[PDB]
Amino acid sequence: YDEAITRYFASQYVRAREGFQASEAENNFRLVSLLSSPKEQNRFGKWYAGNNPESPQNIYHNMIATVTIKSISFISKDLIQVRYYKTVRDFNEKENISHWISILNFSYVNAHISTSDRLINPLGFQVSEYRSDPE
Amino acid sequence: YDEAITRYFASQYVRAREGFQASEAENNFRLVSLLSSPKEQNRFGKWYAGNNPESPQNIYHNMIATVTIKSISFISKDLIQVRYYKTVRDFNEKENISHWISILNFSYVNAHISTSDRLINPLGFQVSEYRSDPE
Repeated sequence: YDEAITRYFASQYVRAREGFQASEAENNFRLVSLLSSPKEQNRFGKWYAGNNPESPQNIYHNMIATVTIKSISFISKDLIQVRYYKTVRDFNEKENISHWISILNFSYVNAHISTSDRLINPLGFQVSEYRSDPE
Repeated sequence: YDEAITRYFASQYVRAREGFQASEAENNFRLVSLLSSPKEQNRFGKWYAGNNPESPQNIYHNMIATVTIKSISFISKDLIQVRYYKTVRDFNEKENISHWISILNFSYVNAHISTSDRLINPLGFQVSEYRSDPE
């Protein structure tokens, strides 16, 4: 497929995985899950679990964390680098900005997707490996 | 382009235009604007304006309005029908569900889109005419 559409989905994936807002948690969780390989769905879920203090649910509890994409680059046929910053805002007036870099192992799979799951993952974008580190 | 990607964007457009949540207003407004022809951007803006009591800002002030897509159908090469329901929830515990049908006149345009506007409208999806009516 096009590079623009792959960038489109890599951006989305990183925003949904690394951002957080209570109102959008169920949608973001489901978006990330649908764009993840079964093995990756599982790591993501253990990480997002409410009992993990490093879950976005917890570290951004009562906060809003927005991801701004800086750049997206292909290191390889199936390897994307996404540089971004998180802007985090509390119940008060206080912004902390921090910079991060994510690596996605990805591909597209012709599989079965229900008519409605295709309104989220129309092309079978699948992230098989993922990592986020600060800069 | 694919039907799945066109459905993908028609769904998105209708969710962003007909839904409402304060936290996501700026993003939704910008998404709808970017996927609209200049003439349609303008009608949408006069409609969304804070002084219009029929703006989503006002009719769903302090509420959350979520769009669930029922179906998407092509009536023609450039004419989509999107049937959906709005579920509206107040500060209390009270849900009103209502059913609606939207008509989109659409196309794709090879134009200039900045690298970052392409993380929202990667393919130049443009809605030239639009209307939403109850069922």
